[PDB]
Amino acid sequence: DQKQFEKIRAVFDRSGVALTLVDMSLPEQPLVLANPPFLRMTGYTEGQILGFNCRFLQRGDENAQARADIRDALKLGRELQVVLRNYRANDEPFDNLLFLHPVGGRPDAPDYFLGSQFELGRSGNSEEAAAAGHAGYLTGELARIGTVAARLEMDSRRHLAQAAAALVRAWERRG
Amino acid sequence: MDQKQFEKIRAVFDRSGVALTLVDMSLPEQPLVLANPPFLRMTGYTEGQILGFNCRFLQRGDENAQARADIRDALKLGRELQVVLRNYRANDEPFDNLLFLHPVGGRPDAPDYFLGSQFELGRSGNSEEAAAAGHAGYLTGELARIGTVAARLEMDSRRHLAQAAAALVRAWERRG
Ligand SMILES: Cc1cc2nc3c(=O)[nH]c(=O)nc-3n(C[C@H](O)[C@H](O)[C@H](O)COP(=O)(O)O)c2cc1C
Ligand SMILES: Cc1cc2nc3c(=O)[nH]c(=O)nc-3n(C[C@H](O)[C@H](O)[C@H](O)COP(=O)(O)O)c2cc1C
Repeated sequence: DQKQFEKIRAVFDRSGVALTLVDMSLPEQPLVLANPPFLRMTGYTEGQILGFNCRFLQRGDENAQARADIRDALKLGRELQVVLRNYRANDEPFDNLLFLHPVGGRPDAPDYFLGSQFELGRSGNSEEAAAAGHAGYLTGELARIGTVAARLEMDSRRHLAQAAAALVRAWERRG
Repeated sequence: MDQKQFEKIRAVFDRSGVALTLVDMSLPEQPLVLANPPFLRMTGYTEGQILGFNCRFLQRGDENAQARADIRDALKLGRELQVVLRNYRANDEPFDNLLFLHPVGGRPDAPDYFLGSQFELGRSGNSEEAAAAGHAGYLTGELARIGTVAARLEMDSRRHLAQAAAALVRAWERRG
């Protein structure tokens, strides 16, 4: 459609978490939407990145296993949450808890894919809390875009919160 | 304060996944004006029974004195609170209730309504801290559509709330 994509651009602007949309009917898998808390999180500008692949937040090859899961989830049209080593436009390193969620299309061939980025080590004291809170918030945005139904939202919010914290517990566990 | 917002407060309440209530602050009795199905399902009531009543009906009297004082303070000041209350369902079954209060409408120290969101504790067979924080983050996004919070402070209030909620279950866990 086209009414839907416009509602998506709306949610993206007024959103309090980082949000990226990429087109899946294009082989490079390009960004068609990056939102202000994302641009401000990475340092880039909506024009110097829109049309490319969010791979650019990576240097070299630091995320072999995580990139494998990503490529499989994109192929399958499945949600994924995964920690990546990223780098801002000023090449300062940060860990990115990435949330992936298929948008539009058919269940095995979505039109777009949504990514939500949760920077680690920003918070006051609890990284589990901050990540779950991110997850909980993101669940609400996803419901707005109309990817999730208005019933499956009380479990989905807690699943995502559990998964996000379970991942944070792993991230810290690497001593 | 104004309207157009009240049609979308209803819109939010009806489809939301968290327990949500709204209390009219222009009356000193402070009655429920909206209770959504997750709140109804959690407490064992139907909607037509509780509209018009003050939410203290979920209590057993003389129990949450410290909490109730903080709640009265929040309501008077017109600012937010998060507390834990001993509550009971319509069949007298006890549950613990992490309650999020948030001012809506009006002027700074005289809101038109207060919103409540109830998180039942101990029903998460995994991580209570993460479950409570997931709720807070989801509530924060919910409060952003009703117009109270929006833009930059919609991001900071979410991360604040997620932090506060976890700290509360951490305390809750401490005292047994
Ligand atoms: C919607 C979406 C958002 C993404 N966000 C990020 C990101 O923030 N950081 C990152 O390193 N990779 C991100 N990726 C992953 C890359 O775009 C890429 O698909 C991934 O690295 C696997 O690709 P590869 O074939 O280059 O190994 C995102 C992917 C999608 C589809
Ligand atoms: C919006 C809103 C929601 C509330 N939800 C609850 C609740 O779920 N459980 C509860 O015990 N009290 C709840 N309360 C608080 C009671 O209505 C009352 O304010 C509290 O018991 C403290 O006041 P009191 O000492 O006069 O009873 C809520 C209050 C407001 C404004």
